[PDB]
Amino acid sequence: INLNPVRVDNHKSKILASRLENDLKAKDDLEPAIPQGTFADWGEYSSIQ
Amino acid sequence: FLAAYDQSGKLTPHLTLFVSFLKLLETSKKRFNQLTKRHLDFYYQEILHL
Repeated sequence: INLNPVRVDNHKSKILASRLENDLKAKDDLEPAIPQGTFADWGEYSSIQ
Repeated sequence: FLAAYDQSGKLTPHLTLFVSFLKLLETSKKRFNQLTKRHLDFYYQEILHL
């Protein structure tokens, strides 16, 4: 049987181009989360009187 | 002084309250001094995730 060069090139291109997409996505998720609190003058005191 | 009157039944009432109060506060000291451990544990386990 005979093969056509344009069809092969298209398949090869798609297979490899999809690899580039993942290398690019990898550039954003580079760090873990840290739990965050609030702030409220923990030393406030009222007289027992 | 503190040893001499411990369980004697002989202090004047204004000192009796003051000293009883100071003894009750010992449980606060116990809780308060555990903060250094809680701080260390937090850093290694929740900040550094180890």
